[PDB]
Amino acid sequence: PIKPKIVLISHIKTNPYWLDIKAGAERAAKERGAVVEFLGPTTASTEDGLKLFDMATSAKVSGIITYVQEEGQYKKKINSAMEKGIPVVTIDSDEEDSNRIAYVGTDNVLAGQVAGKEMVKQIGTSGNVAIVMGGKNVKNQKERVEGFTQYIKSNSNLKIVDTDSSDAMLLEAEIITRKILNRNDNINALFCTSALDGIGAARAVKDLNYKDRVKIICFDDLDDTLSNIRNGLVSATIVQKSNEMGYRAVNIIMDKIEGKSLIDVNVINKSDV
Amino acid sequence: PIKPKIVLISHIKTNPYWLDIKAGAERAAKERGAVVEFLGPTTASTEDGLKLFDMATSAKVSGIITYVQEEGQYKKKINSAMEKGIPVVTIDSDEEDSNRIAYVGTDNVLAGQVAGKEMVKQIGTSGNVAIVMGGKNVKNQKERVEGFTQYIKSNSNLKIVDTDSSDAMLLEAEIITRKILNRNDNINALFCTSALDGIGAARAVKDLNYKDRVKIICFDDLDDTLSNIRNGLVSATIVQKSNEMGYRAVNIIMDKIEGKSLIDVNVINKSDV
Amino acid sequence: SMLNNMLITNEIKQHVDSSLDNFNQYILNGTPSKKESYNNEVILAKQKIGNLKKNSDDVNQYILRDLDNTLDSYIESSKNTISAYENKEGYVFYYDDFVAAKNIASYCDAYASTLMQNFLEA
Amino acid sequence: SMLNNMLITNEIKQHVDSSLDNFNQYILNGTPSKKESYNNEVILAKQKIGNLKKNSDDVNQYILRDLDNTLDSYIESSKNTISAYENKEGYVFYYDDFVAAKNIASYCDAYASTLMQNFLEA
Ligand SMILES: O[C@@H]1[C@@H](O)[C@H](O)OC[C@H]1O
Ligand SMILES: O[C@@H]1[C@@H](O)[C@H](O)OC[C@H]1O
Repeated sequence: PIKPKIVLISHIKTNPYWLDIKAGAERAAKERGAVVEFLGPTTASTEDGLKLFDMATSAKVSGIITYVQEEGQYKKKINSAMEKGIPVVTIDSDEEDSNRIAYVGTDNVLAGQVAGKEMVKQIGTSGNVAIVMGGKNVKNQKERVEGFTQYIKSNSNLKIVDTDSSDAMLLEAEIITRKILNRNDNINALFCTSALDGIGAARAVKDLNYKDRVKIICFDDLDDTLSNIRNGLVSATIVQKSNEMGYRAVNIIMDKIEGKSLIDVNVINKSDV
Repeated sequence: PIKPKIVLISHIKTNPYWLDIKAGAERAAKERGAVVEFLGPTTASTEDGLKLFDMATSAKVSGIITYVQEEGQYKKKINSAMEKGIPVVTIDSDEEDSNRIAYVGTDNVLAGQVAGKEMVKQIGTSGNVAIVMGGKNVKNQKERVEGFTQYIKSNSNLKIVDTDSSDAMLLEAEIITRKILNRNDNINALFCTSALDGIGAARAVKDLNYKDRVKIICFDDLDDTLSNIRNGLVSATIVQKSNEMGYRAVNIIMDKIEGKSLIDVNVINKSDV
Repeated sequence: SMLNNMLITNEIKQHVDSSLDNFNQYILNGTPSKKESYNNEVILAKQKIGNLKKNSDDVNQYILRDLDNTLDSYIESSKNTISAYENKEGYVFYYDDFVAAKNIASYCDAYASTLMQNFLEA
Repeated sequence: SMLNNMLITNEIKQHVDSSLDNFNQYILNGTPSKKESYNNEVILAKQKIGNLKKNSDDVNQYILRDLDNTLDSYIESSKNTISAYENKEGYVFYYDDFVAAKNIASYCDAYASTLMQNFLEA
């Protein structure tokens, strides 16, 4: 017999963060009797994500769960799908100005503020910070940087002296970090805002030494990040409930289909790992 | 045995002007022992033309003959092909800042000046003119409008009171003309700068009447345009040697391959047809 | 049989492609026979997709459903374009539909070539 | 035979697709086995295209030449990307090559599905 098909569109398909979201979606789908089709580009592209969203709309799938890379850019296609009877859920970045039935993911501005509070605990109220973000024009990255900046401006005298982008690539995270440490005199800490940024930054700090003149606060609980926390290269990471996002999003879609009726962030330090 | 393959990329594949260019290319190709692959989008698109050019480059064809829709936009791909050993010829719009071996087509600014001289003969040195162009940002259209404008500014007191675009579509040419005749009080003449514009304008003039309060000077010698000249709906058309463009371009490509070693425009009136 | 299935799959792909081509020519010039061919070719693609759906297994079932629905989207986009066109409306009013019809037809091509590969692999 | 030809054509398409996929993963994480698979799969696509070229007729000859050359372009773009990657250069230095490799691999897919249709139609 044939099952409802739910389309899940990721930021980056190969990434281990999205694989964890996928796992959560598959768990919910098996429980609810649906099939998940998991899609995404190799390199981050709003354009490519929208084409995939357009394909699912045309195919009139039973539901779409989509990442939102850029503010305002998904509204048109999301609303068009909703209008055509396809329930749409946004995941791990929202499109607030759209008629999607629900957003499942982190409050990203808040997560930034949380990082900001932890940054003050880590190095105090005075010093220089540099930011490595996963794409300059990526929505949930800008939101994380926004919350962070706001926080340390209200609650410290920490100076952000450099902000650049990894495009959420691992190698480019290392290189942009190495470039930031060079070209800046006294950096005390790095804030890394997507999953691979912290791993790339740790590589760049370990390679110049600067372990430990430079602390790292990064995002997510990937294996190498947890390992870098145990080994002291990373001081704190901000952890999201990725598996739970995938799980909850499928159940919301299946609830809508069947006519039935903001996930916190956690700071992890070496004592926690 | 296998023959060299020459790729010909058109502005618009279905258009009878490009079909005449194709015929000229096929004639030369049969004489020289080559095969022509004739390509183009349905609706004008620089992006789509460049993808086709990219495909031919990747396939390392023996030669590329390409239309150039937008200034500066083809330079990169043209030079890349030349560098990879593919002889490139531009046809019926040029990319001057590129290393293409030759341009085969009309001097489009001059063709505009020619239209300007004929416009003065048709309605005199005083009056109001409106322009229908085949795409606002299309290179050889802008060049035709440029030459025309320059001419009538130097040699008359003719006022250009409205300029709009057909996007080189037949229906849209009629509609934009009907819209231009409405919304302007005393228009004496229309200047139409791509092949279908004149046919669409004639439909709009015949339908409002204004035959004959409004003269039409247009481009190309398509059957319906020649018919509109005989019936008095069109006063003059500027004729290009499209068939000869296709013919000459293939021979230049095949000359380069084999290591061997600006086409005028003509005004046609009712007395000529 | 598996060969008959991919013959049919290839016929569907040709129907969709030919339907698009005639559709395009119709919007660009209005020759009534182009619209007639546009319409005939989608009728045939639709019926044959329906035929394959009758005999589908556990996997192709999902692809055929996607392809069948996607064809319906093409039918809707192309009909809306034809409708605005014949009403002599501004290009601005059917630009999106016109584009979507091309895009959606290309999605159909990908489903079809996927199907053909699956039938090829018994 | 015509069936054997489209089996081979389907194998080529899978090799190209699998080569791209492994290539992509390699550039994104650097797992050496991904590069090994990238390389093995293009070797196989290249050889089998060569095999079909041995037995080609008047029409497929042209498509096979386009496909063979296009694969060489993919090989060149993907090798240049791998080279800049392993030199730990800025993304800005291999962005174009990285993109072109994806694009060129997609051209190979279209030649392959065209070939498969032609073999299907004896
Ligand atoms: O969007 C994702 C973000 O939430 C995570 O932090 O990093 C990986 C990205 O893909
Ligand atoms: O570029 C072409 C132009 O030369 C002709 O006038 O009109 C048709 C266009 O495609």
